[PDB]
Amino acid sequence: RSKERKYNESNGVQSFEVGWVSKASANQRSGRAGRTGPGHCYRLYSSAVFEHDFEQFSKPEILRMPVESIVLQMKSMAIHNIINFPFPTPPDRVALSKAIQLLQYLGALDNKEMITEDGKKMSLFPLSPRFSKMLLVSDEKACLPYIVAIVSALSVGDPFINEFELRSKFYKSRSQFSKLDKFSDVFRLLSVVSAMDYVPKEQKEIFMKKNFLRGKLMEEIVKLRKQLMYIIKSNTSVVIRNEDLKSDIPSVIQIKLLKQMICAGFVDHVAVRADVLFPDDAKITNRTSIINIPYIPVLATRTPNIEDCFVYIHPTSILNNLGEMPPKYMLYYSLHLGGNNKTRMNTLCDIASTPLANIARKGLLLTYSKPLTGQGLKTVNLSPTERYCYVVPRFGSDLKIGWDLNPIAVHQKKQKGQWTVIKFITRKGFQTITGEEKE
Amino acid sequence: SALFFQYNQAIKPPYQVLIDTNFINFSIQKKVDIVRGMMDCLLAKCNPLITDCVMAELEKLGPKYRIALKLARDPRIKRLSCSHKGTYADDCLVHRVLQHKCYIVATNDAGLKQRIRKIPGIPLMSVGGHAYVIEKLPDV
Amino acid sequence: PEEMRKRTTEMRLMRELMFREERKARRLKKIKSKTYRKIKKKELMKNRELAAVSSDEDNEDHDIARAKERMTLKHKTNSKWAKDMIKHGMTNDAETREEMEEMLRQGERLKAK
RNA sequence: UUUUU
RNA sequence: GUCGACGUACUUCAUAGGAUCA
Ligand SMILES: [Zn+2]
Repeated sequence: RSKERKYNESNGVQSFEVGWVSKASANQRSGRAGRTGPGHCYRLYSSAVFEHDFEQFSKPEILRMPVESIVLQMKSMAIHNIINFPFPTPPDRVALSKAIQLLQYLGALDNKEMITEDGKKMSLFPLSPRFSKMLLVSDEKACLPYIVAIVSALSVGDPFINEFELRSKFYKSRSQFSKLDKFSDVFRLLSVVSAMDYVPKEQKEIFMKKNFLRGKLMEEIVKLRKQLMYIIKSNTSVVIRNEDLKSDIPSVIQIKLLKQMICAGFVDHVAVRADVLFPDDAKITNRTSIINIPYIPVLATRTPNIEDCFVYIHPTSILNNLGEMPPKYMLYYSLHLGGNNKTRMNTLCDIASTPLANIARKGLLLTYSKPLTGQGLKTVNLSPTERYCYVVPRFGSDLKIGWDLNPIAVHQKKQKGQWTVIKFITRKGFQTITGEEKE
Repeated sequence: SALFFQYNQAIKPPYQVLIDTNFINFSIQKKVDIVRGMMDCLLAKCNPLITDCVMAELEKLGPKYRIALKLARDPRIKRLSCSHKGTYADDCLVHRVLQHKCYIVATNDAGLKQRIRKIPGIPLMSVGGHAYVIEKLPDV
Repeated sequence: PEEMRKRTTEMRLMRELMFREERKARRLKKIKSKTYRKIKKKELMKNRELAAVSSDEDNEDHDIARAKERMTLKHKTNSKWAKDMIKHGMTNDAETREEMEEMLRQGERLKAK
C-alpha cells in the first residue's frame, strides 16, 4: 500500500489515496533485502491480488502533476510548439491547456502563446511561475524583502505543524505570528520567517521547537531567501550577509500592497462567499460555523446543482477562530478533499473589490458593463471621444462562475469605435470632475 | 416618601413643568400659548422649565424653527442646568424625573411618554386637539 | 483656416449627443408605472451602496437629523396620508401596507441613537 | 507519500 | 314564481414590520 497524491484536473481538488503499488515498485521493495545477504520478502497480499490488481509500472511523473513551470521554461527556449516536442511520454492535452491558460492569466504568455517580456523575466528565477510574479511586482515601496520571505516560505512548504499532527502553547505561538493581519495565512508565514531573523544563531533551535516549527524547512527558507536576494541584486546592478535578511515591520500601507502583490500571482484563485452570489442557495446564519460557510471559486465549472461547486475554509486557517463573518472575497492556494467529501481551501489573504478589479484589469479576468445612470452616477462627457462614468466590472472570464464587482468610476476613451478604460478614479476625483463641467 | 401607591402627594400648586422640544412645535402649530395654555389646563400657576439638552436640541434645529427658539428664550421660562455630557433631551428628561418627584413632563413623543408612564407618580402633559391635556394628575 | 471646420464638427457631435439624451430622457419621463419605477429605484440604491457614493454621516449629522424628527414627528401614523389609509381599510391590502411600513421603518431609522 | 533547479 | 333592476340594512376577506435570541 502507498499513499499517493491524486490531482483532479477538472475541479483542481487534491486528494491523498491509499492504493496498490505497481509491480515494479513491489519488486524494488523486495530488492532492499539481498544487498548484504540472502534475504526474505514477506508480502501481506496474496499472489492472486498481485498478478491481477497491481499495475506493472506506476504512472510517469509528468502525467500526475501541474506543468506550468515546464511550459514556461520550454517557451523561454523558443520551443513554441510544445505539442510536437519529442517527449518520452507526452503530457495530456488538458494539463497542457490549463498550464497555458494559467500562464496567460499571469501575463507570462500573450493571447497567441508567445512568451512576453514578463514571461522571459520570470524564467530567470528558480521558482514556479506564480511565485515569480509575486517577486516581479514587489519593487514598490521596499516591499521586496517581505515578498521574498513569503515567496520562499510558499516555495519550500509550510513550516507550521498542524493540530491534527499533534494546546495552549500551540495557540500561544499562533497568536504571536497572526498579529500582522487577522485575515491572511500569508502574513502568518511572513511573521515567522522574518521573526527568525532576529533570533541569534544559538537560540534558533530552541525557537523552532518552542513554536512547533519544522526545523528543516525554515533553514531551507533561510537559504532560499539568500539565493533570491542574490539573484535580484546581482541582476539589478554581490555578497549577502545574514544582516541583509533583517527587516522591520511592514507599514499599514505596505500590508495592503502585499495583498495586491499576492493577488497578482493568484488572480485565478479568488473565491467569493456564496451568499453574495446565490443568497437563496447559501443561507448564512449567525450560528453557522466559519468553517462551514460556503465559498465559490472563480472560473468554477457550473454544475446543475450549485452546491457541487461549494468550497469551505480549511480547519487550519486562522479564520476559523476569527469570531466575526469572513471577508467577502478570499484568496486560496490549493483545494483539498476533506474526509466528509467537502472541498477545503488553503487561504492566502483577503482582497477588497476595488483592488481586485485593479489587478484583474491587466489580466483577462475583467470586463466592463455599460455606463451606469441615475442620481450621483452620471456619464460625464468631456468630448465626443472621452468621458467619465461609473461601470460595473465583471470578474471571471458563459459556462463558469463569474460575478460582478462593486461599481468603480473610470475614465473611458473612444478608440477605433470602442470605449476603452484608461484609468480608475476615486470618488472624490469623480465628484470634482462632475463639478468642473458645471462651472 | 412623596408617593402613596400611584398617587404623588408632593406635586402641589404652583407646578414646575419641564418643556420638551417637541412640545413647543405643537404649541405653535395649534396656536396655544405656553404659559396660559398650562394655566387653563390645570387652573394653576405653572413654572415652565427648559433644560440645557432641550435648549441645545432646539438650536441645532435650524433657521426654520426660529420662532420656537424665540419662545424658548422668553424671560418667563426659567432655565435648568445640566451636569451631564449627553445632549439627548429625552434621556435627560427621563433622568431628572427619576431623581426628584415634583416635575410635570410636557411632551408629545409616543416613546418618551411610555418611558415616563412606567415611572410612578409622574404627571404627563401633552398638547392635542385644541389645548393641553394632563393625564396623571388627580388634582384636576 | 481648415481648423474652423474641425470646430464645427466638434460642435456637431456635441449637438447630436445632447439630442440623444433628450430623446431618451423624454421617453423615460412618460413611463410612470409603479413597478417600473420601483425596479429602477432598487437598482440605483444598490449601485450607490456598492460604490459608497454617499458620505458617512458624522455623529453631529445624525443628532441634527434625529432632532428634526423629534421636533416634527413626521413619520408616524398621524400624518394625513397614513391616517387616510388606516381609517378606511385600505391598509389591509398588502401593497399599501408595505408603503406604510416602509414609512415607519424609515422614521425608526432616524430615531436610532 | 515523494521531490526539484 | 327559490324572477330582474334599484333603494335600504347587514355579514365577510384581505395586518403585520424591524432587531435579538434558539
Ligand atoms: Zn441634560
